[PDB]
Amino acid sequence: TLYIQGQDEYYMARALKLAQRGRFTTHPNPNVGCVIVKDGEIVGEGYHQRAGEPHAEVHALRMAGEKAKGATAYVTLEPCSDALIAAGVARVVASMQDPNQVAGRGLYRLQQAGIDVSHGLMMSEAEQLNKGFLKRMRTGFPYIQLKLGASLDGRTAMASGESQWITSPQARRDVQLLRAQSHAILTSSATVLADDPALTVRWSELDEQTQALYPQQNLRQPIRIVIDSQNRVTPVHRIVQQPGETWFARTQEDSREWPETVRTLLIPEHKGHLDLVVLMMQLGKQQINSIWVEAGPTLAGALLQAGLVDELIVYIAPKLLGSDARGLCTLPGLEKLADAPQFKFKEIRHVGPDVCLHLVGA
Amino acid sequence: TLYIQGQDEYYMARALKLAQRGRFTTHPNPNVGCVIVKDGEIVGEGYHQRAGEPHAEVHALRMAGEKAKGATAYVTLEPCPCCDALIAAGVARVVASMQDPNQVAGRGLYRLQQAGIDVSHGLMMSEAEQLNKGFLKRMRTGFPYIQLKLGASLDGRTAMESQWITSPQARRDVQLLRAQSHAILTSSATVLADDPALTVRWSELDEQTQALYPQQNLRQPIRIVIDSQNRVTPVHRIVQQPGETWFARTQEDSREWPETVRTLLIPEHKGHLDLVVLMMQLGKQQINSIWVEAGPTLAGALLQAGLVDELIVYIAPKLLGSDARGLCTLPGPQFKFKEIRHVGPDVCLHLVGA
Ligand SMILES: O=P(O)(O)OC[C@H]1O[C@@H](O)[C@H](O)[C@@H]1O
Repeated sequence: TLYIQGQDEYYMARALKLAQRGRFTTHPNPNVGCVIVKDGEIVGEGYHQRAGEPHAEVHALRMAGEKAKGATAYVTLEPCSDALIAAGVARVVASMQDPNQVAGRGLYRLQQAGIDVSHGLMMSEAEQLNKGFLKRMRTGFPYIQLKLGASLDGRTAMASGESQWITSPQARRDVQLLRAQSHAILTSSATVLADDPALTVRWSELDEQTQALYPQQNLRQPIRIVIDSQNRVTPVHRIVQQPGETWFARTQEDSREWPETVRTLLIPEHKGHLDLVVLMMQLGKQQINSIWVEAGPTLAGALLQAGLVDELIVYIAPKLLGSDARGLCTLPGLEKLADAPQFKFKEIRHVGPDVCLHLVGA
Repeated sequence: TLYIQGQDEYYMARALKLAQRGRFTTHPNPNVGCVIVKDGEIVGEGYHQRAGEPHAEVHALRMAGEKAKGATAYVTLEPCPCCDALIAAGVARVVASMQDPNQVAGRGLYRLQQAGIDVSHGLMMSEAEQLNKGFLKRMRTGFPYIQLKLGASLDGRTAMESQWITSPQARRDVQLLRAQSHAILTSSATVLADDPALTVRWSELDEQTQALYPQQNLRQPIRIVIDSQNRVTPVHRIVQQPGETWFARTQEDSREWPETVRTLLIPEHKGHLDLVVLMMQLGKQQINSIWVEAGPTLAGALLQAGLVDELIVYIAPKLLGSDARGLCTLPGPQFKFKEIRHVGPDVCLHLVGA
């Protein structure tokens, strides 16, 4: 009665924890956790590491071997569309049913062979495990995190230079970790021209996330997405010569030679500007789960007005900035924002000498 | 010692908790708490309520009467005439959290030691220190402790005027912070534009309501308004509230004002009213702590003058473009974070000088 329903919450939670372990390497695939239990003991465990790699269930099955037969297989996301049939499990508990609403019902496919199925357990948590992916699936759009670095009174970088203010070493290290689980990193050409950044993940800037999993060589570099209407960023720029891909969102094709890692996407304009909504969506088709935006004032405002921001992370430095510095703060152009997907605070924490304010449209 | 030390820490903590109790009514006097222990048991407690009323030690001593003979007194501040009370009561051992801020007057402990009383100081001073930031700073430097408050949207645009765009619970919070500050400083422009009352409304408190501060004990913080030119009128709401209002003037106003209005004459400095001298003058006037409700211009002035001890920043989850822009001026003092906390849908970030 209560014994089975209370013991489920132990093992499901264990499956969620394992799923979390692939969050850095898993794109465009979702995070899935699997735990197989036989009268009181975990006979098999597994989670999804990479896109080419085996699924979580496959891993746990290989581990469990013949011990899989008896009882319960705790999963995070409905399987299939196989193994658990031949494996011989009775009972599989899936945390959530699967987004894609058409062909997304092969949960019953297991009960077809008399398995005691069941879903919905700790779904709240399993949803939060795959925000990006689940949003790309349900809606057309990737999940967007806008990062801002401002001073006490809004304002950034002391000058207009569309460069991003990187508030502290601690703030940089914090962002690295947030970058590392993001599918892609987005920026504007104006930032690349002003900062010449690498926008990669340096492994050495991660903590005990370093061990828990994500060993050195497994390091996955998020896709680098750059907006420039005009093709102002030059192939000599640091960003394109980093390991991994870097995709330019161009108003028209470039004429030059770019390293093999570079790709281009063609995006129509909208009122003299490259259309961000079409872009976002085109990145959708491209299987992009989640974007981390390192933006100047202009880009950040455009995203907010275009209603494309899911959550914004604000790093505040303990400075008040001089006469009239830039920053999204107190600057004309942004008219109908008070009247557009407004946000609410989720978390606030110290980051070295800075504070980080998490908000989300909710 | 180990038990005695832990035992001391308990009683001092209590004396600190008691001192806090009069933090709303105590100005310009410090908050002070006293616990008197007679082999194991608290035989007298007291704290300071009001400038006119008795000291914490006296209150406690009257509750202890005869029981004070034997042993220990835990005081929040070096005591004191108020030093003859303890000797007369016949206590062995007193423990003060910190010595007198004034380093001319520090020998209050020597006085008791002479009567053969076992003295000691230092215990939980960090906390005593925090209990009286302003009074302590006024004794130390010539100056009051300035708390600058700012209210803004995410994009720093000015979003805090009681139909505030910020929030209810934020107003409730601000009211609490006003209620325990000695004075509220503002500028004419704020007074002219908003016509505020700059008072504490007892109805906007909470369990502080009980904590102490009954309705009639309500002490209205001193209202201080800057106007070089004498723009504010006797008919503005600010001057008709219960309590005093003080105009920082550059030259004497000629009008008839209520008995509760004073004016302080302040010299100029490069064609503006010299803020530093104002602060000094208020210091001499015994103002412990100024809670600033100003607009951008004044906020920038105080900052550039190096006069801001801490700042309390309220942010609302709004973003703006509603020609209500601004927050700070700064025709060019830098901070470090202390506490950050939620206040309903808003956050409030406390920062201090360094
Ligand atoms: O009228 P009360 O509620 O005292 O205060 C009005 C407020 O509105 C503004 O003018 C000031 O910043 C002040 O804090």
